[PDB]
Amino acid sequence: EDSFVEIRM
Amino acid sequence: EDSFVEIRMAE
Amino acid sequence: SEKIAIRDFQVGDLVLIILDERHDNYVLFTVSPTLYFLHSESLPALDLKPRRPWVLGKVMEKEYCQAKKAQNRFKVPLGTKFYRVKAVSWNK
Amino acid sequence: SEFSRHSEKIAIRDFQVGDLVLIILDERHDNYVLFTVSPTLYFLHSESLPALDLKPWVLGKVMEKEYCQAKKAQNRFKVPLGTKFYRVKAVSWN
Ligand SMILES: [Cl-]
Ligand SMILES: [Cl-]
Ligand SMILES: [Cl-]
Ligand SMILES: [Cl-]
Repeated sequence: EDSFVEIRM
Repeated sequence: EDSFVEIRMAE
Repeated sequence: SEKIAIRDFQVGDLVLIILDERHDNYVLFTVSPTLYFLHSESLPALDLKPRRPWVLGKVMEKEYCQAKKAQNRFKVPLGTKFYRVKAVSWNK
Repeated sequence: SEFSRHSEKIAIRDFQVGDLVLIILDERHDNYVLFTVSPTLYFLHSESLPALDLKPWVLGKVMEKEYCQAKKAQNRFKVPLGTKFYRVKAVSWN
């Protein structure tokens, strides 16, 4: 949503 | 005891 | 017969999903220090949103995330790297 | 640095010696049991409690199992008469 993001494995 | 007893699959 | 995975989770694993009061979220039971949060979308089909303390599930997808604000819905520290998984019902 | 590893998995039915198991308190039967998806009850032998420090839930390893049958409606396991069940000895898994 806004307080966290997807990152690269 | 005799509350419960050992059993096994028959062979 | 299937067995419950306890770490290094992948899609298709049978997993144990437990309520984590500290983090106000359902998580995957695990022996690793790494957190696997159950995606919000998964809760209704799992009968975990009207709570029930546990349920068996099967991982259907898995996402690597990082908390960018100190306040977040996962109650984890700023910068924490964690996984979010979607799971569905499993039965024998 | 990246590394690969084997991981044990928790058995949930048809338990065997050496299985990794989840040991939980069954309030309904006043006993610790193995977490299972199947109808058969696997009760933790009372001898196993002190070394698990149960003398909530524990990971354990099955060491012995015994198939049993209740011969009295009133028993320590709170199972109906004629119920067939297992007693398991297990040690902790840390
Ligand atoms: Cl903040
Ligand atoms: Cl950050
Ligand atoms: Cl392991
Ligand atoms: Cl006993």
